[PDB]
Amino acid sequence: MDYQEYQQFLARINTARDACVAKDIDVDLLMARKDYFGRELCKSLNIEYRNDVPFIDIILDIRPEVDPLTIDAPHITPDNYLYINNVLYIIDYKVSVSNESSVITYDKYYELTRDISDRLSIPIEIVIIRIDPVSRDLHINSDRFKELYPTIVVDINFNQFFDLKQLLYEKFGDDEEFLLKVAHGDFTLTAPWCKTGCPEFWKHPIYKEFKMSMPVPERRLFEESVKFNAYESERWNTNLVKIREYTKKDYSEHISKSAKNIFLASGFYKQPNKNEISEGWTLMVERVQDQREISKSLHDQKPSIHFIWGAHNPGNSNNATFKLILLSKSLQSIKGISTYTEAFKSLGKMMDIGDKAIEYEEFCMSLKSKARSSWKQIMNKKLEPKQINNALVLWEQQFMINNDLIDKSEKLKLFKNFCGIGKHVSKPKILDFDDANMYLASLTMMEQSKKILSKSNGLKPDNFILNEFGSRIKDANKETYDNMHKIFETGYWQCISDFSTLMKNILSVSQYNRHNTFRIAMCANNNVFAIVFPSAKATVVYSIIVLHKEEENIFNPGCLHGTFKCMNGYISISRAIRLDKERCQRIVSSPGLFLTTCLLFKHDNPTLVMSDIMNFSIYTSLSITKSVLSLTEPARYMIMNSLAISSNVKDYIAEKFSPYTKTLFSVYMTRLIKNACFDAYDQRQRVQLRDIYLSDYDITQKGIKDNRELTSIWFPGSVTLKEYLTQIYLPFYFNAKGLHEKHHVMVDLAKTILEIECEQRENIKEIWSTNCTKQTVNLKILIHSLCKNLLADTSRHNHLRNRIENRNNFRRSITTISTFTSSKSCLKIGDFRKEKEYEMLRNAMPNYTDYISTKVFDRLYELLDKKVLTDKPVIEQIMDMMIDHKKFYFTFFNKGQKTSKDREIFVGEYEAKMCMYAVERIAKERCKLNPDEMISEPGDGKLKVLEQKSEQEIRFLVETTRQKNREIDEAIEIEKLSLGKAKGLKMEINADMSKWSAQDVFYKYFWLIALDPILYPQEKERILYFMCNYMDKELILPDELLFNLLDQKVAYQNDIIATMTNQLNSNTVLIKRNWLQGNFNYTSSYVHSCAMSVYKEILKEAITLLDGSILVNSLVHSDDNQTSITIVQDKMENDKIIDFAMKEFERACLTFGCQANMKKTYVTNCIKEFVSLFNLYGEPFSIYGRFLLTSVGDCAYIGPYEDLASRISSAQTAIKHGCPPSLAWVSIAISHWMTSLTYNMLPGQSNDPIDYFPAENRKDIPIELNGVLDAPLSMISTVGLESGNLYFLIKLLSKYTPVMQKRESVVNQIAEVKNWKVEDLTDNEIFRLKILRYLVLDAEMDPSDIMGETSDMRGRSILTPRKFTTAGSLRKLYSFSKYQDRLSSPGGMVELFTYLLEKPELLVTKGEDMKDYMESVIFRYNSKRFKESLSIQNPAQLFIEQILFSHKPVIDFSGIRDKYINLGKVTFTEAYRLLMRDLSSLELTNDDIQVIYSYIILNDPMMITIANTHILSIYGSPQRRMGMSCSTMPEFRNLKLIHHSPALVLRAYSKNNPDIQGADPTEMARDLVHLKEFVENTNLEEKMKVRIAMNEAEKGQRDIVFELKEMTRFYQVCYEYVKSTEHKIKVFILPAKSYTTTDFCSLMQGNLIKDKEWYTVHYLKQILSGGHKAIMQHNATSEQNIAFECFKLITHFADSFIDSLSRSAFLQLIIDEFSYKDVKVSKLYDIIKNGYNRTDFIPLLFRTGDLRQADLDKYDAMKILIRSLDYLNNDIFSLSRIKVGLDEFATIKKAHFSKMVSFEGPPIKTGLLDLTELMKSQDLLNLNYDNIRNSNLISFSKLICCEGSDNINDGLEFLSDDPMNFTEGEAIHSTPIFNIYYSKRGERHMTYRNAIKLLIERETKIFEEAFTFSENGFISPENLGCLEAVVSLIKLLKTNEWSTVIDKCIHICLIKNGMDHMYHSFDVPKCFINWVMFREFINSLPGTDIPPWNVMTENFKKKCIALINSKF
RNA sequence: ACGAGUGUCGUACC
RNA sequence: GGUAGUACACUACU
RNA sequence: AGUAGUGUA
Ligand SMILES: [Mg+2]
Ligand SMILES: [Zn+2]
Repeated sequence: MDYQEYQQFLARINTARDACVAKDIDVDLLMARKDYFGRELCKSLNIEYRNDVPFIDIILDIRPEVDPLTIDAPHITPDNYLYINNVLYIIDYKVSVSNESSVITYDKYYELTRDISDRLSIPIEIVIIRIDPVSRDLHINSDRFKELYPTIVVDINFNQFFDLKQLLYEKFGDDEEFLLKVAHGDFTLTAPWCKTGCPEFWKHPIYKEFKMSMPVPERRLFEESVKFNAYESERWNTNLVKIREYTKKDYSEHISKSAKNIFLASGFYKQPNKNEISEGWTLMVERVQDQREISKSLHDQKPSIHFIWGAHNPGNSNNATFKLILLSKSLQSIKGISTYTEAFKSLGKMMDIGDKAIEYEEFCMSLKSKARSSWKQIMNKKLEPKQINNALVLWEQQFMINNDLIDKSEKLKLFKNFCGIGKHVSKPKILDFDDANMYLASLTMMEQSKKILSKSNGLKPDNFILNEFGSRIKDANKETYDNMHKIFETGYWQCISDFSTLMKNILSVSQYNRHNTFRIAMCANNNVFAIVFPSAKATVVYSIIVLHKEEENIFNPGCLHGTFKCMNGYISISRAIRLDKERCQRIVSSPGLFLTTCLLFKHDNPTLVMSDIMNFSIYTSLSITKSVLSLTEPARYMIMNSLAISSNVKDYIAEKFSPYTKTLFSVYMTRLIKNACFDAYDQRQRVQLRDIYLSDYDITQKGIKDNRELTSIWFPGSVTLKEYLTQIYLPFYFNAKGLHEKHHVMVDLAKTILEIECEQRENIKEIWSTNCTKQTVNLKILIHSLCKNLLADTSRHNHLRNRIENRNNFRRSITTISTFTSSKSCLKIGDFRKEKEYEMLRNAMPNYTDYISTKVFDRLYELLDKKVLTDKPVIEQIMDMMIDHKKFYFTFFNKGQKTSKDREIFVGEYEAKMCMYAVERIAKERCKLNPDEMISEPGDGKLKVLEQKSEQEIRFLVETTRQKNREIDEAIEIEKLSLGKAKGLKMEINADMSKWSAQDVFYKYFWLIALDPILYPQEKERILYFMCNYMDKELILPDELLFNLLDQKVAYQNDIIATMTNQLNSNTVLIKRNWLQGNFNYTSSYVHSCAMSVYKEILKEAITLLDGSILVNSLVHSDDNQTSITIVQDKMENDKIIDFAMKEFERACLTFGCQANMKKTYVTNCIKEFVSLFNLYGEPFSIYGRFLLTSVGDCAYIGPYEDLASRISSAQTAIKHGCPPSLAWVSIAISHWMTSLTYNMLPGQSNDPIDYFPAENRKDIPIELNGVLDAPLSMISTVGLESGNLYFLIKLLSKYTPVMQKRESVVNQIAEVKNWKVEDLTDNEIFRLKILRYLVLDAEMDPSDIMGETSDMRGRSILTPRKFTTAGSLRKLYSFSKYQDRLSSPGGMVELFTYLLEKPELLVTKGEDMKDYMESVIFRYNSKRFKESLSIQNPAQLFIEQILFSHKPVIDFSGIRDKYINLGKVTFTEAYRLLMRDLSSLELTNDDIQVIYSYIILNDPMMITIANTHILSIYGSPQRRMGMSCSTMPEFRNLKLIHHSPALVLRAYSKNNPDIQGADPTEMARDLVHLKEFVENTNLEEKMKVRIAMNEAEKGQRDIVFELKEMTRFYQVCYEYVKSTEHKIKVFILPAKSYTTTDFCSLMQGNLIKDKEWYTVHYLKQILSGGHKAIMQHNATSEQNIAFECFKLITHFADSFIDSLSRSAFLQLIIDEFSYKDVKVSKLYDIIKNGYNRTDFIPLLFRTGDLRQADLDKYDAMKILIRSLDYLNNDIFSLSRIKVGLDEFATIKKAHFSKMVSFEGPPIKTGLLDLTELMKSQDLLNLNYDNIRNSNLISFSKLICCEGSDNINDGLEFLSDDPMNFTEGEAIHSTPIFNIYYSKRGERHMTYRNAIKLLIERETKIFEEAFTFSENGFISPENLGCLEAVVSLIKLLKTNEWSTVIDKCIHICLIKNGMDHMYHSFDVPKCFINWVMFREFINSLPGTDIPPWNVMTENFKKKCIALINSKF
């Protein structure tokens, strides 16, 4: 941890050049890690630190009286010992990831100490403390030791040692001897998976083709390699080395040629520019005109928004019946003649209620009351229309189509030519997007929309989002709050809210619409209506009707049918719209999308116009068509390529960009993109980089400058680069998934697949070539690279085969693998004609391969039941299937993604799944070792990897450039020399691969299989036979696609499908070279990595020819490549290098069969983009807008709480990806609004709970009771929706704890709960506490409990609606048929249930046996929810059903009442009322409050830590986020009590045998003991037994299913208790790098409070608590950390800012009276003295005496006499630094000065400076000399306490005169130009005192000339009289900080001028209490306009005038 | 009419 | 020409 | 363990 020791290790690594000493380096590194952990553990435990203390020594120490030689002490050396309570504990520190060494050392030490334990009559305990370096989880075996130490708070980081190990291994990676020397064990191969290999593989036609393709020597080499057995051979790498040596000549020749190409390359690469963009645009428009039908008519446009809107009418009433009457009258009174005017008038007559409004209301109310009285739908009773006036009414807003009221001809005209009901190869018609008239029409449309919608609403901006989240959003960003207020005031919000409400009403009324009825939908607007036409994927037909007084005052986005005159104005009818419920639901959610988009685009940008942003967002948010889809996604490639250094944007536009402009908005956005391309080319040079700050240990202040110089894209303004990237990339997420149509997408996907297959069949005939032919692989280079990479990878780890089998469950059963037991679909081949009934297709097409789709688990059940599969180890069965399954069949379906063209998705059969599983797991485990591979990297860690690569490339650039240009810089401190100096080049190739799986040479994987060392020859033969049979796979065409292709009746021109299928005579097509998408990810990625390694070699050699330095980092996921190249050379310009690098990148991709997408491949100098993730310049960046937009996404629609928890997930992910707090809060508000809208809980609505509960606002109601979340954003991110209860409890603590403990730790504050008075609690608090006590917890719980259930062990759902829903067909499931047979079997259920009781662990864990699996599969069918999931369900239909059933009795209140002490289903409102009634009778007591606190907070260490962070937080100096970084969330529960896996522990507990398969005998015993203790102390077994007994007695018969359910919850709780370290991968973008839990919490809290700036957070006490997950914590930690921080801060502050002489007196004075963090510093000093950590404060102790020479001896042991020390420190006056020897220096570690604000004490008055305020000073404590000398007199005036000082020179004497540090910045001279700033030791003239002197002189001169009221000067007697007047004035009035700072500044000026005597003699002038003339004088004050004091003097005068006027 | 489409579709049926 | 089972939301500062 | 959702390729 020590930085000097880190430097020492770095020097050892750098200077080392022998692999024999690198082992010494690594061993020393491991010892340093162990000793560091031991020292930190001893500090935490507060025990004296020892290492390898002799056992005889410890025996003598514990028993000095006994004579030595009484017994031979064992030679073992314990790390440390501890003797308390007559028990000796032998402690051993271990820093390992495993327990093998721990257990063997435990056994050895125990055996060797038994004899001494018996003799000396002392029990000896062997305690092994083990820490896991990668996840800091502590493991302790001795429970007695853990009893001694209840809280162990070891919080340390091992990242430094990992970095050194990585540096050593990368330096000596090329040395195979070093790898062998550091290898663990030898090369070991497990037992062969198969006993025999395929003999028919050699006869396979595919193998014959491959063999004939290869030349003869390669055929021989392939046969030898596949027939090679590593275990039999003397060396495993015998054949690998032979092949590598054979191919070395060709490999070296290829590398040398490719390197020689650098000279032949010119400087001209594919630069994007305006000419290329224009030519590409011309080619694109030509291609689009050829492929489409271009229309120049505006009347051919399609609706941009399927809606028309008009402002409301304040004069008219908003009652529903009045609106209906008004609509009927307006429809009837249409004047004029038109096509449908008579139909509209007839409809208005049909809906004419007349004057019988009361009768209509009564009829509708009676119907609704009848409907709502039943949980189920009312059946068998027919609704009969009632005639009211001329209206035949069936329901509210439902009317008959009366044949008498409408002519038949008019009715058919309307229904067919208008609504399309009863209605009934050319090119798709699209508008001309390049036509000037068409673009002018689009501009006119957008201008009209802006004009109509920019006006004010005229109504209150009050709404749910604002009311419930305005405070949070305002505190986060007042500007965001103001933007929201403006948005809600404008008319865009009213229009989109009206459209959403109206569309929800349309969806509600369309469910029960009949064929002869039409519905009327109404919204809050009294002028906007909807008429829903009859309808039967369900569709909705609606027409929007708008009433407006003035014509042309309507908002028409190309949806209007016509505007007609009526009574009292005009009526406008929109054209009929037919939409899918999926698009309708998006429209309903659209307000959230609109608000999110507007706030994202406007955030932190004053140069943008909110009107323009909303004008764009209203169209993108409501876009539900493919027209905008065709533009959003290609825009990324177009604009990003244009900004790039090298890109083929011209070819991209010409060949791929295909705008689909069916709408005027699409035309407008096409023009926007076109302009943005040229602008992006023009403005690529305005990107600038921040000044890098390098500390040589970490990088801070890195990235890209924030200057708004780039032009905005979609709307006028200026943006930063980050905002520009957001504007480029966010629009892709405006698209909607599932917009495609199955018919067309199946046709296109089949066409693409068959076209690729046909092209491969015809054109592609060569497999191996040397000239980089398309779809061809260079054989020699491939083989050589594969050999090299395989050698390196398998040399890295010696047990690769064992690791594969262990991690992939190869040795375990088939039923224990998730991918083989899932509910995903799989293909089944065979005769299934009966189930499928299709008949016509079967008869008409002979060669039809019959197939059916089934679930994976069902297929596994079938194969197990038919004995095709067994429960033997899975790998043996997999290889058996590799031989048996000769024919592979696949089918495909469309993904339905959000891109313009859908993606084909392939489904395979079970045997193919298993074979590919084996191959892919082998490839995966070899990819894990390779650093370049990125699929093996867990998700979201790729951001951290990108950051690390960028940081090391920055460091390499700086170091290499400085090292090379040292000579030139020395010569400078010449222009000709500067010309010839070396320059740095940085290159980022963000690349894409074209047709990764479609066009790939599958033969290159044969070599990967054959050259693999870890496989046996028989395994290789079987796998190669599988691959050969895979290359003969057949694609089964889908039945629906075949149906449509057979129902055409007109022959297609060139039907590729018919050609490939023999004129539709077969449904199967043979696919050979296209390994199917997604099946061979790891293998393809490995070969991609090998290709990039060859590229790296080529680049390194080529740069070697240039005598330069290069660093190449390549990241490869599957087909997405991120290659960054850093070059520092001087021979040639950068253009030649860029051209050469790009040409060789393309050539290297083509060499290995890959093909880079040059259209989508672009080169940048700074920006990295690997997988939707960006690294701007060392600084991580991500588009969190996608997570922000997914806040309104679909959910399970289970209930109000379940729905909310799903969307808070998206909010939290957005927070993790860098979303600012205000936008995160907006997303949370939108999620709450969406849920409340779904369940009709919005304010004022029926299910709104605010009235029924004692709460002022919905923040007071619990989430489970339908409140809104109220908690800090850091809490929401960390604990995740438990934050509601946590925040409520913390607020209760902060409100009711006594003042003495108010600033104590959470455990102490909870211990003080017994003193609470329950009578003082408010009604809301009482209600919430009762809810927590009785609804969340159990009545049996007692405050005396020591262990209890954690919040993760219990659910939170209370009010969940129930639905009467049919299960579905489920006919095709063989397992379901077996389950039905078993159910119909006599009593089979009792046996199956009995088996599940006998093996209860099967309920929660996977079974390890076929019988166990088959029983579980049969059992799951009992649960209704599983069957519902099995049936396909539409989320759109579920959402509408939840809306409709909101008033029906759905809540089962019996279950809720069963929760507390001791009917029919109930509605939401009645449930609220009943819950309040039930809770009224219950009582609450201090005992109950203690139970709540103990069971909610004291259980979880994470909950305790979060509560401590909230209570004890101190917020420091604000600062702008300069350089961000990634940091993963650490583990909050470090202590581990269970070692074994939870499944194994549960299996052992179900039985009583600690000895289980795969379970360590003795290790499982303690886990079983712990689990039994947990069960007994929580009384789970007793509670379950009592519950089942009571239920059995109540029912009268044994409810066996109830017993199963009880066992399920019991084992669920047991599983949650015994769950081990999950170690989730959760990374965060944070202002700084965090290493420990406290650092992470500080960074989270400081980052998630304000949008503008982030704060430094330190904690008053120690936040972390040492405890276990389910054990109560009643012990708080010590204050030693506070003492350490205090005295480190004190020593270093005194050294830095105090003169050498005054330092000791300063220390003594501050020790005597001051206090740190509410703790007296004398007490902290006593803690340090009377403690076992005194070697960290040797200089501090020396200055205060102490030492006693024991500390010096201990320090020497860590590596010196007292008098020698005293003599040596004669010249040194440093409090923090002392010299024990002539060169040895004992020092105290530094602490950040931001914590100095925690010191409180009496003033330290010396000279005129009061040092207390200096410690409290914020500006003047900075270490940099420049920053100190450049501070202001406003800050400096705080330190002035003169009381009669004459000279500032003697006043400032009490300041440090040692040299300070200053930041010197230098340029780098690289193609991306940037400056690095590094602090360096300054010379003598720059000291703290000198900086203060310069500050004083400059600022006082400025202030003097600012306040020379008289012309003579500052010292003139008249000016002095004016100063006397002003000081008397300010003394006479109330003190203000303006007055104080002005007084201090004038005082310091007078001290400089030596006017102090009169200053202290200032009094009221004799000419002056005439307040009138004081006012006259101050109003006559000649205030100057000097800029710093201009605002200051005016404010001071104004405040004085206001105060003196308020006085009178 | 609307959704989709350089694949004949959905658009309630006999 | 005839046929076309199918119980309910919003109801508002507008 | 099952189910749902989201992001990624
Ligand atoms: Mg990419
Ligand atoms: Zn003074």
